[PDB]
Amino acid sequence: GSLQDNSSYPDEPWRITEEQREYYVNQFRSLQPDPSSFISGSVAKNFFTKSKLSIPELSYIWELSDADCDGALTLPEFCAAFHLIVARKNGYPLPEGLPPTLQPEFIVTD
Ligand SMILES: [Ca+2]
Repeated sequence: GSLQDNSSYPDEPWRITEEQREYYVNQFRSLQPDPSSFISGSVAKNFFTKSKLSIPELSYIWELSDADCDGALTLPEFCAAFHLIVARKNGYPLPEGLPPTLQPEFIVTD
């Protein structure tokens, strides 16, 4: 009788309407003086550490953020970067992140 589920609202395309993009730019802006422009790579990876709680696990968070070894990410690029950081403080399981995806650490399945 407890734990119900009369609500339907999946998530993927990050669909929205100035409801999340506003808070997404207010952060990337705290460091980026320009309205949009692009933030550096070592600069964003410096504060990005604020969710995984201890254990520096930003190695996979950034590996997915950057996509051209440019060590930089325009504002549009940061829009997805933070989307991955919230997944930790949100409690969302890890769907993907690396090319592989089966048992790179559990060979013996028995
Ligand atoms: Ca990039």
